[PDB]
Amino acid sequence: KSDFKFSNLLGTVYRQGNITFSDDGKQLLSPVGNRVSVFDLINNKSFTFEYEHRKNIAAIDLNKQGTLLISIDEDGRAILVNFKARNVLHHFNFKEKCSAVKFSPDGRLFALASGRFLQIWKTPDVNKDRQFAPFVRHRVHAGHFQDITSLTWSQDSRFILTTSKDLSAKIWSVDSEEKNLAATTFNGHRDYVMGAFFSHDQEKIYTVSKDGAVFVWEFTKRKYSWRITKKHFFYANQAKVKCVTFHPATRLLAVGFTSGEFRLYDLPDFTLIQQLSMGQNPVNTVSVNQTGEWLAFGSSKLGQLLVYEWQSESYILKQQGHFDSTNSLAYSPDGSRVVTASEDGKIKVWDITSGFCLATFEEHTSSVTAVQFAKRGQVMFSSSLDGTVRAWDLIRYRNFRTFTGTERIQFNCLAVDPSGEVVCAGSLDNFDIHVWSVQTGQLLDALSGHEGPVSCLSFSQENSVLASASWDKTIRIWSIFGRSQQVEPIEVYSDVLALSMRPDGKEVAVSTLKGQISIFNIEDAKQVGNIDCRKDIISGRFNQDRFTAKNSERSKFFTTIHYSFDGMAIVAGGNNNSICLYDVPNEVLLKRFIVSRNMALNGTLEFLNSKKMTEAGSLDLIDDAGENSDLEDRIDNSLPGSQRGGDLSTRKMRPEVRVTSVQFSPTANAFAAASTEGLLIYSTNDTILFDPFDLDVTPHSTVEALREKQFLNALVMAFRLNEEYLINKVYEAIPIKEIPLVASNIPAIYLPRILKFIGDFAIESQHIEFNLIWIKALLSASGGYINEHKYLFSTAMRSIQRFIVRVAKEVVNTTTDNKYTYRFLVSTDGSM
Amino acid sequence: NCVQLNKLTIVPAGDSVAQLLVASHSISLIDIEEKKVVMTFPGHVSPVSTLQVITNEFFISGAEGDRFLNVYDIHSGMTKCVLVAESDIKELSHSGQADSIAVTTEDGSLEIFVDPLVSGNKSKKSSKKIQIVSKDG
Amino acid sequence: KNSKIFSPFRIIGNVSNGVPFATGTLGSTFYIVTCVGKTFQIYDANTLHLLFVSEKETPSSIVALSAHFHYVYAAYENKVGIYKRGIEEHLLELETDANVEHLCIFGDYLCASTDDNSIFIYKKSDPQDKYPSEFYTKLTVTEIQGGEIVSLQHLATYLNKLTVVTKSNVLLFNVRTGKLVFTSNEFPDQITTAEPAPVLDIIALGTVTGEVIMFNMRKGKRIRTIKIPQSRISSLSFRTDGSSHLSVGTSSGDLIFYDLDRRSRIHVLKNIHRESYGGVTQATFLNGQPIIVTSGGDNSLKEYVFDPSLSQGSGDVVVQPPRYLRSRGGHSQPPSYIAFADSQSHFMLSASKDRSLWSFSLRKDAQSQEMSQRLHKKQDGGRVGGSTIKSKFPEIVALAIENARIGEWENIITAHKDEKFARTWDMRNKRVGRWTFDTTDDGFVKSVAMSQCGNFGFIGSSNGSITIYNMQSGILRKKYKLHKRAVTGISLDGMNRKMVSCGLDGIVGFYDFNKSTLLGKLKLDAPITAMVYHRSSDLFALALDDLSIVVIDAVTQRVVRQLWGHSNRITAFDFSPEGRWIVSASLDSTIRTWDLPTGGCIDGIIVDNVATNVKFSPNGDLLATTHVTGNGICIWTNRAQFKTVSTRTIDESEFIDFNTYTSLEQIDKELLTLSIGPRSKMNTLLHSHFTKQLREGSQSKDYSSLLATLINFSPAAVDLEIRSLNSFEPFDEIVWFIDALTQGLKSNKNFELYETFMSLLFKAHGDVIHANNKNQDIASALQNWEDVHKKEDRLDDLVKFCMGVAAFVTTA
Repeated sequence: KSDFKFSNLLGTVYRQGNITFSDDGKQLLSPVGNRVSVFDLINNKSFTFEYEHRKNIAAIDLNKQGTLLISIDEDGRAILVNFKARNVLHHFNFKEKCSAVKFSPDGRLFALASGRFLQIWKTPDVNKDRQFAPFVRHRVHAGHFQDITSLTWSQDSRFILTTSKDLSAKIWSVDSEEKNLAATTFNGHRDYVMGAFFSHDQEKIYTVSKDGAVFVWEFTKRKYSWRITKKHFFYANQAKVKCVTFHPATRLLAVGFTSGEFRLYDLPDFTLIQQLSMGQNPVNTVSVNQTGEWLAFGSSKLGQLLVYEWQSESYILKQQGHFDSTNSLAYSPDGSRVVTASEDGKIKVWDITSGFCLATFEEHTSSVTAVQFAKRGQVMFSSSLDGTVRAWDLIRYRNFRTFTGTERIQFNCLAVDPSGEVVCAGSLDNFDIHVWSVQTGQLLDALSGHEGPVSCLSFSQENSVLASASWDKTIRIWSIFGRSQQVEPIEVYSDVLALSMRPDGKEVAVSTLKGQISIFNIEDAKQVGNIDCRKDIISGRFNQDRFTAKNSERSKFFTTIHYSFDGMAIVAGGNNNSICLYDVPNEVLLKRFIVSRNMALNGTLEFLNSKKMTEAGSLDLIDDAGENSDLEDRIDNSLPGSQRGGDLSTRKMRPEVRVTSVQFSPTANAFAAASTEGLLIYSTNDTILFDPFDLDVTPHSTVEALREKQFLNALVMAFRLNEEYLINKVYEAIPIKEIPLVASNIPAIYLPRILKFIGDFAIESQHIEFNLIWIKALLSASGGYINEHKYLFSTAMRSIQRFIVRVAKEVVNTTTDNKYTYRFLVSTDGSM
Repeated sequence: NCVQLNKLTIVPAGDSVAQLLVASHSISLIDIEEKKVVMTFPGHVSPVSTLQVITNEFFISGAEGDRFLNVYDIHSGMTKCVLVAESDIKELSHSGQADSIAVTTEDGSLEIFVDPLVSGNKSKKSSKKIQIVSKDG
Repeated sequence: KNSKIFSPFRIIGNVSNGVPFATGTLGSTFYIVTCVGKTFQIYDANTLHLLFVSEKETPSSIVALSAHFHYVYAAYENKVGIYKRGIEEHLLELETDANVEHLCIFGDYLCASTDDNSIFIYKKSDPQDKYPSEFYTKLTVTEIQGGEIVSLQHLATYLNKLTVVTKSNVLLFNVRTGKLVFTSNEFPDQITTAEPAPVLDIIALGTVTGEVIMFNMRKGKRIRTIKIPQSRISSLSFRTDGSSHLSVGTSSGDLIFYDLDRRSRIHVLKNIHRESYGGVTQATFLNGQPIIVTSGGDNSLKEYVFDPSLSQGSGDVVVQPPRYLRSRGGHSQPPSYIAFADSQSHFMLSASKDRSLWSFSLRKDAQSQEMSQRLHKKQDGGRVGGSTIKSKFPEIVALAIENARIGEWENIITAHKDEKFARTWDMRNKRVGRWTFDTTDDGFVKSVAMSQCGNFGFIGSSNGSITIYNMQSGILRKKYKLHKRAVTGISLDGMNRKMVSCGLDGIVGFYDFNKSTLLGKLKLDAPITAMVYHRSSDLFALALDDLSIVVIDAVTQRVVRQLWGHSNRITAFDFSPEGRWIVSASLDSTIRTWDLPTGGCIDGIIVDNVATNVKFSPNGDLLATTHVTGNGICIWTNRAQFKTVSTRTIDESEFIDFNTYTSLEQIDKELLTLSIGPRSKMNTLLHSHFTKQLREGSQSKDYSSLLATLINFSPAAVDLEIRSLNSFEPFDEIVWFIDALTQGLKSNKNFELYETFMSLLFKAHGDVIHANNKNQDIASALQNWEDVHKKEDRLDDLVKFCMGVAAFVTTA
């Protein structure tokens, strides 16, 4: 009820770095602002890892088999992640800016393109325990003149070639005794060689440069070595390459041009399959599978991802998020639905497990600000600075009726009665609470009495009276029913905003400018008690701040407050790095949460590093966009004083760490907050962290573990084999004294398998008590996994309660029958 | 491999006074002739205060400022049992043949320990507590 | 001895130990290789950043350290490690059982001496090769040649000449041949330290007297001498920077600096390293730089520089004294109490008998910084109480820290040795803060903990009073009196509502914190030595003198679990991050690990050392032990966060072909089982040689023969078998068959069937027993029926429980 852990980050589908699929084409790895998201395409689910990076990610790969994940910052922070286990194994620091990490197809060793250096390291072992210094640098190849921009292995591990912004594209081996076999360099291009490749046969070499050129290198005659047999030019006129991949087993080039165009070729032939305009915005990364039938693009001009097939004209996902523009967030009464609004207008509909915008609504023209659900999560509304509140349903996914005012006025916040007629909106301009009927587009009442803006509004779940927040430091509670049209002010003394009611509707959380949240009675007028937030808020000092965070007034209030589903807790969130969980009656915060730990995010750090405070100025506040190799990144369009305006590049600043919208789940007390980075999910759904067991097996290994007394691990080694002789060996082998010791430590992966094995075998078995202890220990062990996914165990549990009643409770009814006949026949008397 | 040693008692083995007991938070029965540490029992966390051999099999190790006497088995190399005073053990004496042990406690108390090697039972509480207090109080 | 849940990662918090460290160069720059027991460390000299650690703990402690350019040569017991980058590339195990004393590197050779007064020679397999692997020979020093081998050096421009110095004299060898090319005469003092020289032919020797001898070999003569009054020399070094300067390191901690041209000492440093821990253990000028790196046995490694000379006209005469430069220190004594400071497992507080805190950083070994003990100027104005010879704070027995309001006031409370109060410290300012918190009943502080709101520190006396001081102004709030013995562990709940305390009276007191009432008072058996609380899950654990940790629920106001199982005084113990486990360590050299939902010791680590403090990280990753010897903090990776391990009760015992399997009939005798085959027999039955065999089982008073064919009797024939029971007066075959059934349920197999036979008795002779109710013969056997019968409600307690849980879990 207190312990909330990070579960999943949603959206902002690409910022910076390399995109990769796994061994299988299911798992797609993308960078987020500092995290890695994994999108599984067929089993449509999304995931983002529990950790974050310290700067923006500029390099990424995963293992051959999907065991290790390497994320590397812009600076060269490297993070070793147990990819199957989602836990961080090692933080190494590469001291140079690297651009490419690629594992071996062997999986034995990976390599790194940092500067003009190639660093080739051995892989750390996953089944081995975590060590202090796991990484062993095998070799370092520094035969390059400028920064090495692209890098590949062969399909054998024994050949690696890298390419730089220097003209060179150079092959070596892993091992130096394989140096003499092939160790040479390629030149003769015009420009940045942006990608050089082996073919699927290791005899043809493809080298692609920025100018639009490919050479077909081949170890051929006029001993004799390595001529160009042909060149290939796509003849892009002013456009030039940004990114290039090559799928070798089908001989396919994916190109990304500066003009947002992209081409496909068949490389011994060099024949144009199709040209797609991905957009105005260039492909910043291309990717193929080992199957080579999906392609993955990312535009870091927009922040979009695109999985599209080359052979069939068909996308998989065309996802386009919006940074700094996650305005509203909305839990449904159902715990399966989530609504995110935006300043661009898009209002997306997410599942919490499968993190996909299932729906969107791109019909608002301006910023959408406040969204509440009503009537069992059927209808869902959207007040806007677009001058309207547009209604939305979750069955037809359509606009119902765009409630309008007179003078086309923007609307600050939205409140919906559960009785689905009454929708109130407060305005940032007009400061009159407009009440719309849902059935009639006319306004029901123009509630007047706000001097300065109406900040926020909510109704009770109980009496459905509304509480609006002035900027005149004064709550106005309106009771519009019983034909009174009656009002009451509550004077606060400092400037309130972000109002939030208890579900009982007799107490209200208020956030003043002091940070002090107050709780107000509604059946009476006085203040109940007030909890302080100006002390326990993590605020950040910007690099351009000229005052320390201890006496900074940047973010020590709260831009959103929410009551818990008992009404006994509150999660509040503001323009800070800090999200807070106060207890309502005990009146002291339970836990304080970071939203994001990113140096490029501005107000993350409490204390700035004094090595960056130079003579006159920061060390980071110097304009470094003027040194980019590309003209477009050297172009500055930043208008000076734009605060949360349209695009990212036009702040002329780092993005502030701010969290706009905060809500609780009804069911499992999970709270989600749409941040600057995107929607974050904290939950109490603990042990959804997926945990592989006993990773590489014989039947002898589990049976030797029976001889080795390693009985839970022997059960795992049996259940990976799935032969019922072994399961009845290992099942009756463990003693009773460690049955609940075993069953609480069973993963959820074999949970329907073990529940079905118990549910089937125990029906015909004499070990009724022994099976019964297993079902007791399992249902007391991990019944919560059957609380969430009921249809997952529905076949197994059916057999289980077949065994409980027909097989076991028949024996019990026999027992109680003979018992009660004993009690009668020994407690009563005779005759004669 | 004994860089700190502040307590010593020699064993009543007979005319052979070899294999004596040295201790500072960690005890070694060490031979005189073969110049080697023979038996090593972990003492206490604190520097050891009292180091008393009772019998042919059992000896008391005492910690400075701690409330726990440990009765160690000589040849078994493990603790036979523990005694625990009401407060910090300040001084120690024992009877002839492991009958009853006098613990002067640091708070000011006398804990007696009756048949300390008798038959869980491994935690041995203070049997008797002899305090001394004036007439007026 | 091996752990399954945790594993050793590194011993955090150590810089050196006193073993003479080695210096090396990469190109222009310098690295330093020091020893910590069985693990060596490498440093840049220009920042004292940690560069490498050993890939393995060595099986015995490293005795010697030498270092060439990329290869660091460690030397433990019989074997010598050739390490590149802290990784064992080549172990060279010497052909004695003698212990390796000293070591040196020159040419294509390696030379290492043992304590059998014999040096071993190890050639490279080629000059093309880089590390020496070929075993050349063993030469020795007999007692006409020299004494005990103090050092092996190679003075430069000496072709295959090995300079072996003893306490007596100096020898020179051709290690290609193996011939003693020269023996020096005895110096009359006991030579203790050698050092080569940037001049030719000279070896500097610092003896057991305060005497340093410059000694030639081409002369064979002691060219100059240098005296020291009453100090035992430990290290010698030469400043090769540009003025001829000599470094004399005592074992009294003092460093003496000479200029041999002016024939004068320059400055003597006092007490740069602790005298009791070896004095100055090794000091060495970095070659061609005015920087001397000093290393003490106080887990400290300092740097000093000569400033360039102020005299423009002179230079060499006017010398600035050496000046403090960067240093990595550790706890000189072993650490008494540790804790995990922050939430993200970045910092650990470690307090020792060195009388100091240290704020170690498990992220980066250089952010590890020693805390200040500098009092704020007292807010009252009247001056404070203490000696003007300001000593360190007395060593600490308890720690307390909450990072809720960090850096707005103090948030570290430390219970110093034998002080009636306890000081407060800012974690952020790395310095003891303004308030000190008293007992106010004239007893010692014996346990402290702080409020999670960061506004209260709780202080428990030796006389029982618990004061609640405020972290705002240092003011007290309430002084609770429940215990008349000592308090020994305090906590608050995570909501700051209900506060617990454990005492040396055997009392755990439940008080409210918002309210002021004593809510509950649980009396446990032994007095209670410590208290650990889990804020996320509202439990609290305690060690007592009953060698066993009781975990007490704070809601249900009673014991939830007690782990018996230890063998000695339980030193430290800790919950998990999530309350699933408790790590305990006791004086029994065991560190056991406990799964509290069940309550079984699921693994115990046997250690060579006694583990004093264990500390589970608030993150689910790290376990910190501190031992009684050893000054660092053993960090342990928690494998459960990575894959898993087994959870068995396996501690006290230490401390196929046909791919098919017939079922076991009965696993243990205590469990109940049914009849092999059809379950439908109950549904059938419920919807003479026989009586002779029943008699022959009755005369045995064991009826195990009857039950066999009783299962195997055809179900319709039993409808005449029980309907002929021969009992009118004696009721024998009634009592014979009923006791046959009760002996049938005794082995618990075919449990349902004897119930069916009992109900078939009621179908057959319920009137024959009923009209003769009160008869003490059949009533005895039915009393025996109830006594055997009353256990098996445990499956009715299983079936109803498991059924309701199944329905409740499927529906909700």
